[PDB]
Amino acid sequence: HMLTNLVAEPFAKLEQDFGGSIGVYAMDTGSGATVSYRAEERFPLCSSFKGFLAAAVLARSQQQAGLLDTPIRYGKNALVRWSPISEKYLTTGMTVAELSAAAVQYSDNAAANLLLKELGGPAGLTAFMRSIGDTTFRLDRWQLELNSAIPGDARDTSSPRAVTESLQKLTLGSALAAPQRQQFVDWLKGNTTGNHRIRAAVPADWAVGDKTGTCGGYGTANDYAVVWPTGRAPIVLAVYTRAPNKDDKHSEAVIAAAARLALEGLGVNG
Ligand SMILES: *C(=O)[C@@H](NC(=O)/C(=N\OC(C)(C)C(=O)O)c1csc(N)n1)[C@@H]1N=C(C(=O)O)C(=C)CS1
Repeated sequence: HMLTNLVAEPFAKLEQDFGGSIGVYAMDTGSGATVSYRAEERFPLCSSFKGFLAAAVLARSQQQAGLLDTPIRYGKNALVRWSPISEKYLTTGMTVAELSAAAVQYSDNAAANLLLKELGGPAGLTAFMRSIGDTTFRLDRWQLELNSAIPGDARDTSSPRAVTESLQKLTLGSALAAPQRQQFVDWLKGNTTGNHRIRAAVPADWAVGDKTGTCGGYGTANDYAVVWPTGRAPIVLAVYTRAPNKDDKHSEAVIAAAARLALEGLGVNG
């Protein structure tokens, strides 16, 4: 508690203007200071599970030296809405590493479900998260079908705090071996779907990797990121939103604004 929320920030006004709930956890890995707002509430993961899926694949590759270069062939029935990379390789196959990069960097939906199969499904990914000490994360459903994200349903959710803690362990801590850690970081750094979220609060001359999520309905979208400000220790943060009513819109601008407040609360000049 000592170093949590040392400086107050107007998260409540931001979420009231948004018309929903915003969950934020941000960690200065140098000092241990944190910013925390609704940080232990559950929010839908949406596609943000895919970053952790790629990390689980990398963890497995530490024991399975051939995993990343394994070719995966798939049928047209594997292609679902928003599969921008895997649809181009339907007739050729893609490697596990390519599927991982597509899932992380284009939020390719078909690629994510193919990788989930390789890991033993939602319970297998959940097991990986338990293995790094995350007792909050839960993935419950396969990801071919357009799973609902309705309020109060704990399936396919985590908390901003657990997301941030797990992301820190995987990108900066010891949960992955060094080569795999850097590959996870590199995939996050190459993400193309987050330019209007946490990255919009981060100066262009700082390195940043992120993974986004967006669900249809209920104002539900999110982003998590590792940020390397120059000359100081990295920051790890997660911003999740939801809203009470089916037709409520999500907002990328609200995510960016919450990230700005988190950085300001940590005293990070940006
Ligand atoms: C992951 O979040 C993916 N999201 C989706 O497939 C869902 N909806 O997509 C949009 C475009 C928001 C829709 O209106 O259908 C979805 C998943 S579970 C649920 N109830 N809806 C992909 N990832 C991203 C991202 O931000 O990374 C998107 C922008 C949408 S596709």
